[PDB]
Amino acid sequence: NSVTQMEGPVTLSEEAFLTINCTYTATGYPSLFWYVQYPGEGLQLLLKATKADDKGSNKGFEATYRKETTSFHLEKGSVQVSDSAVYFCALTPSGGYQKVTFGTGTKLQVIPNIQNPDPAVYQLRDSKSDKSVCLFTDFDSQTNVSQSDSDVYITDKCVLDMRSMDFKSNSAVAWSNKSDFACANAF
Amino acid sequence: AGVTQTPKFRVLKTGQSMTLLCAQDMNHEYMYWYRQDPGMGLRLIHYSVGEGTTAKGEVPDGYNVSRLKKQNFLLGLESAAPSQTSVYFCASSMPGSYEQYFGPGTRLTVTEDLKNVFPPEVAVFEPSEAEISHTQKATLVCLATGFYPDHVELSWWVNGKEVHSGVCTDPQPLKEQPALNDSRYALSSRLRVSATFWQNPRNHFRCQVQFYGLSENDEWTQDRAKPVTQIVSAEAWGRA
Repeated sequence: NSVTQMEGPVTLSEEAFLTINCTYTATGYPSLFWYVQYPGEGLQLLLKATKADDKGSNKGFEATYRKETTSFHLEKGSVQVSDSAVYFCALTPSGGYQKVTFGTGTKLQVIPNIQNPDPAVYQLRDSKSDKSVCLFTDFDSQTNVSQSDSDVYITDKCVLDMRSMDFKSNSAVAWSNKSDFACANAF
Repeated sequence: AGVTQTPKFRVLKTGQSMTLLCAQDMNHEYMYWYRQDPGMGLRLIHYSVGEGTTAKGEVPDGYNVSRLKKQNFLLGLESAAPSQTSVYFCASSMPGSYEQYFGPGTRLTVTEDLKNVFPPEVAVFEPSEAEISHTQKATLVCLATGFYPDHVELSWWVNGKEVHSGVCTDPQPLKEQPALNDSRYALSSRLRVSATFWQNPRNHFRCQVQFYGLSENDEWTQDRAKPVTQIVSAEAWGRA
């Protein structure tokens, strides 16, 4: 028994259509599953299909057990930023009396649609202090934050959701110990 | 849920022994132990089909298991090696819904010397006046640095309550010395609130970094304090 699913990270924009391909090779008539792994958590059953032509659905996702093409492709009509996780296609013989065969897992990154992008670089002073940091914020999701030398540290982008205002933003942080360190050049 | 793992984090010196415990009260006959590594997916170490029985998974070498009782499945490391640095997940299922239920994971780091273990330094950076005036929003930044191993949990606390909305933490800590072996780590987090909420001198903001370090039964023969499991915090009052 084997499970082969789509490799490499998948990046989609908010509300885009998602398709994660999964094909299997099985001895008889196995039970098929999708597991989801949210960042910093364990796996949890997303959905399943016990028999051919059965359709599992949960959290707006669906997968059809196609016996004709030995496949269990995952699909979602409108992805959300909260859908960012690792998805695992899996199979086990009927009854659950045997071990599960997992696919390698597909990392899904859902990037927000920034309505009014206004890239800005700000300097932040320490509350206790003479330490400072740079914040790159409010840029669109197609902006690639460039990596740093070992004296200047730059994080990757991260998505923040200010629900209180139905607002999402991207940000990255830069900091250094060098005396000649300006925010204007950091990013 | 319902599957528990003990400990949740562990740092070990190379050649040292340890036992990972996994417990379950769902009267599930089957229990499993997996390890997760970048680009390697989820790989089965060992599994058990019942009390008393254990069988080999895909990567059983360097590990031993025991199923003394139906509720518990133990994973042993006789002589820890740096290749065993991983996230370990336990699972259980009941055949006869027979899907696997997973635990939260155990982060294990194998280091050459326990002298390398360091708690984080934590600082909070107040919002920019330029951001506030232009956007009517205020971003606070929390920076945790010089910690080893990368076994931290960063959280924001506003008026003594743990905040999740308007927060974002780096998915991975960065290496302070990319070239070096036992490099220490740095992690940042951001909290964004309205400018009026930040400008209230009655609003209290605190960044908390829960560090997982040495256990009480760990030998410590060093100049500084023992890097035990602790909470390192930095705070700021809202400024008008």
